[PDB]
Amino acid sequence: MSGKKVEVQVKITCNGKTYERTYQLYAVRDEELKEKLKKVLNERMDPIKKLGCKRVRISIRVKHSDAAEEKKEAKKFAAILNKVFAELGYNDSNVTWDGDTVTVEGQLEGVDLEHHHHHH
Repeated sequence: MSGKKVEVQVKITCNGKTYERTYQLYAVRDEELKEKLKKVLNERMDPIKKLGCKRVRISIRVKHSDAAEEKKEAKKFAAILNKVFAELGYNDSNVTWDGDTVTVEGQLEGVDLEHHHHHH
């Protein structure tokens, strides 16, 4: 993988405002971009939970570098995101791609939906 300087726009709706910001994320390695997503999300959502909401509507649009690369890199970046949201407490169904953007929702404050009671 090349040193991918991508523009990642984290657009999060909470309370009654939408907070979007274009971040410049540089990663030579795939694992590097994973932990950088955990950085940007966990840091930015820290005051958001304090602002207080029942649920947040997040929309992370990744910039497509080059037409040859971006077919492979967005498919790879789908897997990258699936790791990060799983590590932050967002469900698989909550993560859905539409309009070259990933729309991820999470139940704010009470950040859990899967209250499983399985016998054996």
